[PDB]
Amino acid sequence: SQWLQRTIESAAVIVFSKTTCPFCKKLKDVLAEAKIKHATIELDQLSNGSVIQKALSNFSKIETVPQMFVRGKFIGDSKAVLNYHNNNQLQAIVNENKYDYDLIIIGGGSGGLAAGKEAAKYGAKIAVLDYVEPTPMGTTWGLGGTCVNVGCIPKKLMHQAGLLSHSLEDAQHFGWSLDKSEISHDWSTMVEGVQSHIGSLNWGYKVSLRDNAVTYLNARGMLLSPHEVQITEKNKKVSTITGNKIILATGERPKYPEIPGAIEYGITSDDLFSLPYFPGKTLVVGASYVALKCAGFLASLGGDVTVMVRSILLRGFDQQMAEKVGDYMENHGVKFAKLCVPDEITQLKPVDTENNKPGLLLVKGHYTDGKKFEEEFETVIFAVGREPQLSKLNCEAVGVKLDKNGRVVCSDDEQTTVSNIYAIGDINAGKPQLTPVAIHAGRYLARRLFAGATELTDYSNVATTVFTPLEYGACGLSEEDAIEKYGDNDIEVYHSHFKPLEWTVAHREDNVCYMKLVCRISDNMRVLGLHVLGPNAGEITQGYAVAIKMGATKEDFDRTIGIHPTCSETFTTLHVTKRSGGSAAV
Amino acid sequence: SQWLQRTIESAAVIVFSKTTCPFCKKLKDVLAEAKIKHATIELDQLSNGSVIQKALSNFSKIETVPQMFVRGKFIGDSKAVLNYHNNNQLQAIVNENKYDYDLIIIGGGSGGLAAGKEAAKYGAKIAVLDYVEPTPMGTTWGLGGTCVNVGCIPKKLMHQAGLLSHSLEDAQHFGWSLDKSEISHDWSTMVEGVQSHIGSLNWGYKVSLRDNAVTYLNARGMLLSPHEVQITEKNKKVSTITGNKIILATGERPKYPEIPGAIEYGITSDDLFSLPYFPGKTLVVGASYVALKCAGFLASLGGDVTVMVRSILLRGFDQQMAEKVGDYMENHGVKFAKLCVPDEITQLKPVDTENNKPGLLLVKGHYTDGKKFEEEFETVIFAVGREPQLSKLNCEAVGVKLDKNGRVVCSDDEQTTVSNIYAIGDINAGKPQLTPVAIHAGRYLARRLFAGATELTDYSNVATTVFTPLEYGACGLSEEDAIEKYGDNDIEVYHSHFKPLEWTVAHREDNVCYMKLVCRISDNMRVLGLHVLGPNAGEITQGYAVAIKMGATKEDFDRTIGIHPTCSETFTTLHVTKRSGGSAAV
Ligand SMILES: Cc1cc2nc3c(=O)[nH]c(=O)nc-3n(CC(O)[C@H](O)[C@H](O)COP(=O)(O)OP(=O)(O)OC[C@H]3O[C@@H](n4cnc5c(N)ncnc54)[C@H](O)[C@@H]3O)c2cc1C
Ligand SMILES: Cc1cc2nc3c(=O)[nH]c(=O)nc-3n(CC(O)[C@H](O)[C@H](O)COP(=O)(O)OP(=O)(O)OC[C@H]3O[C@@H](n4cnc5c(N)ncnc54)[C@H](O)[C@@H]3O)c2cc1C
Repeated sequence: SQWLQRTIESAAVIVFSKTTCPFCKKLKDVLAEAKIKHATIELDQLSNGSVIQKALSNFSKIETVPQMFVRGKFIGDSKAVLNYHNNNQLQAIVNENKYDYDLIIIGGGSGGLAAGKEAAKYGAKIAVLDYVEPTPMGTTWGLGGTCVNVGCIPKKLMHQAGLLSHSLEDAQHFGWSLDKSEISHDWSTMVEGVQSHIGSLNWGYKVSLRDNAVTYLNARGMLLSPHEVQITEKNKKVSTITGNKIILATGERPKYPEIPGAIEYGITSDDLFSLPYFPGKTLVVGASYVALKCAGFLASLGGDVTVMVRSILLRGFDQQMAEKVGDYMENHGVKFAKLCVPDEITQLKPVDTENNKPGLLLVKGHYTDGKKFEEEFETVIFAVGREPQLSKLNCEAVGVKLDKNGRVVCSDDEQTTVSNIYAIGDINAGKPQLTPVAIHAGRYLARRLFAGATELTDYSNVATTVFTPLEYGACGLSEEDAIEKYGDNDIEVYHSHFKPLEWTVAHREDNVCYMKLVCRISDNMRVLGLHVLGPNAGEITQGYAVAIKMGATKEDFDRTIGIHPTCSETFTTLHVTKRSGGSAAV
Repeated sequence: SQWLQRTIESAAVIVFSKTTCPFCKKLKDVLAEAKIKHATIELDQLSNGSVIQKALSNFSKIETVPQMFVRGKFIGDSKAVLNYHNNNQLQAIVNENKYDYDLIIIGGGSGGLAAGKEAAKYGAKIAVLDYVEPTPMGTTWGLGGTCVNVGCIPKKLMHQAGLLSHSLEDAQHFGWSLDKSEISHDWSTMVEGVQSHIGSLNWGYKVSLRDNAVTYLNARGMLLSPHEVQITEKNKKVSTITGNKIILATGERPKYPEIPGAIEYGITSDDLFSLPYFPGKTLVVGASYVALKCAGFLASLGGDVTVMVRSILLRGFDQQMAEKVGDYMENHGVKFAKLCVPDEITQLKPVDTENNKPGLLLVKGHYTDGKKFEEEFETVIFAVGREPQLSKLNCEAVGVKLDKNGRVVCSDDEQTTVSNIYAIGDINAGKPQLTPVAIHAGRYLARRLFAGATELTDYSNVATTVFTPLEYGACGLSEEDAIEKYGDNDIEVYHSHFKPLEWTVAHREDNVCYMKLVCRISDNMRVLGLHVLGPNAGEITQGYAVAIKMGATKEDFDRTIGIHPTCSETFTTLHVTKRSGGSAAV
């Protein structure tokens, strides 16, 4: 409509087609033959194809299909394009570009490359810029950004190492003759295994870009203008490349509290996953999910672990669930300094760089009542949040609006305040900071830009899992958010404790695993929020995310039959409401 | 309509009410105080509530709420009931009953007690009869039927014991200093733990009934007439109880091949889960899920196991998945005798009871080409199916029709050929033979009988899981059933192999785990069947079964954001179709 204008202007190569057109087939065939990638709109498959079809004439003077366009320019019908092909002019035609690239992606984590690959599918010439600025202590890593190198992957693996600890304890109860008390964990062995897989993922990412004819540049990018990006390469060589669309996907880096010794002596999660030695007696500063995930596996690997909590656990998360996650960790080796903040870190012993041992630090802090905190630790980890650094990008002078937190202010289609610039992933203000969200948005946007797609990313009801020793899966609203949003008398919570069959013989807790469904009474008992604390919580939660996406109700869960025996089946037979005051025990 | 008539006719105690009527609140409160349980139809919550309220006068001669009925008789309004209460006549009135019981349930396994507990909710006086006839070697057990004693619970527990073997192997790779090769397993220790848990379940089942004021008699039941049941108690005392409604829920028992040596020398799953000694070198006859589940954990516990397969694995399941399941087992030590059946079993050595060891058995059989089979085993397990035993219930004389397999024939509301007699669980012909189905169907039936419910059980797309060493979860159609039902050109199959992140560091198989969605093109790529082979298949599959119940399409799956990192998230990004010929490999 006007959709057509935008579509024709921004597509690199696009064919307007109908599935019942043998000339369309022929055209598509020669493009496949010539190995030319392009978008394709099948007008017969759109409810308004006829309107679009007629409207094509304003760009090409014709109303028939197929019609092929390259960067806003009409190239021809079937016969016209076959001529170019037979005459060896087509490659030049499809490669004619006023910019160096159709698309320049700044940042090589989860979002950018997902967007790059997707865009390259439709013939967009694409560059991905990635540069990893080292941690204060000099830690650096390869392509794939946060998740691949210092996030989801190493976390989950170390988490599993942690879980295997519990299985070692449990095996005796299942008839296995194993004394856990003569078994030790070797941190180095674990770290090598982890770093091995990461390195494979680094290369995987490189190869993947290469396989999609996406250009990878290991360089720091900076915006000079809406279409000009300055790059600084390893050799300190500086140059300029131009692009039509620009995607900002630079992610964030961990914050350090502004206290003496923090930068010099502490580490963050950025360093943890490649640490040469077991952290030893550890203080984790922070109470986000990263803080607790790390505290948890370190404890499970037999570390002496303290978690310093400024206010509450898992801000943003259902607070009942947060408390249970915390209570589980406290009962399984993790100590909490509640309502406490650090004031300084001092060094008592340096790292033992020739025996592979940590040093020793003195941490001074205070509780909210003014009482002093003072304790020794071999390692201090800061998990007090993450921040973007788009200052170095020259965003604002190029006209990109940032919010008070330094994040990019975007419309619902990822568009910044500069029309050809977009942002995805962690730097996109207000969006859930998860990897599959970055990837999903990245792919959807690329389709809107280069294939004429109109589907927006839906950021609502994005399921999550916190991989604490007892995992916490969640999809949708927290109880207190649903009550805030809809009022108490419109909210029903169905809940139940449960005990995994596996825990029974292993003599583990009754009534620690717990799940609930928060529901809107007025909306046919609509499922607003799903929450489960238990093993494999992520595998449990995922399937339900689809049902919730589809607008699942309590009746939809009830009418579904359980798989037995599983933890998950408990969601299909919940009946005790909180309002009833009935016991949720097993 | 006539719904109102049926409801009043079969309800034990029922109150017609409105949420906004304080006299209704008042009445319900005195009933509660009196500990009188009843059904409640809140009329202002039924779209035809105004109709029903008028319709009630045909019974009570009044059109106001509350109205209370006992066993078909109008008892009074709020004032009349409170009058009986203050005259100390209320208990006597609600207990008046022409039969000993409102409901008699013959069989105390999965369905029976679920139905029993549910009916007691609404004031139905209920007996649950359970009796366990011992195996041929004299194995007996307590309450809770097959699942609790010789089914799902012991099976899964031992599966877990088996899985721990891989966990021990894996832990070495995650840094734990343990040599799996020097760790032994003790059958008895395991069996002690399992039986201890099974015992606490028997007890739980007994207490549960008691707490619900359901009478439990450990007796064998027999129909004498549509309302009379003969019970035979432990002391061989014989008597007759009467009931208004009867539910048959008597389950099935394992079958034996009609060959010499079978009964005398072999065992079945009824015996396995409490065997005094480890099976040893073992033949498993049969190829159903029970055969393979058992064979699998026996192998994982270091057993020498052979499975004898008459024709195929998992008849009734998707044969591609079946083959992958089998291949996995063969690769991890299960031997298969394919296209083979046994002809006789001979004893070579008797069971050694003073040493607590299995004996030795010669098995002779034959393959489909005639070639002979002759091998020695210490234990032969038959898993060749289950059969009902409704011979002893006297169905024929009373008029309850059975099919050719001796299972009860029932309409879609579980009713038998005798109007007041119903059948649930494994004996209900043509229903999914699974524990949660029995339970669900039981609970729904009790509501239709005693709480005026109208909801029938939907037996379609019931999800299952086979707890083989590598698990297989499924929901909906197999590919072959889908193709046969809809035509090849209307069926699209998306699939992908995957590697659990946990398997990376553990150095487990590339490209063995596998998932697929079987979809119908004509119907908006409707998901007809989901299949997944990998760890925790049951936890993964469960959530999707709600989405499938809701009519999920492929686009519903696609637009759901994955939880990362998990196995399940692979479902939200399937793109490779079988039709495309593209590789499903990671
Ligand atoms: C410890 C931890 C655990 C986590 N666990 C999970 C989890 O289990 N599940 C989950 O869904 N999410 C998890 N996350 C969140 C997560 O992984 C991020 O959401 C994801 O990495 C964001 O992807 P991104 O592409 O937006 O940014 P990033 O992955 O951070 O990548 C951006 C890249 O751009 C680079 N860059 C920055 N500036 C420039 C520049 N000027 N020029 C060129 N390149 C630049 C950066 O170095 C970086 O490599 C975790 C995060 C952390 C810190
Ligand atoms: C080895 C094995 C593993 C299994 N694993 C699973 C699984 O992982 N998941 C799953 O969903 N299903 C599983 N099943 C299926 C399963 O357990 C049954 O589907 C379930 O028990 C059916 O419930 P039921 O109440 O109909 O029958 P039952 O549980 O067998 O109960 C019937 C009870 O009534 C008793 N009875 C019989 N006659 C009389 C009489 N005249 N008087 C009084 N009492 C009587 C019986 O002794 C029995 O106790 C498994 C089955 C087996 C054999």
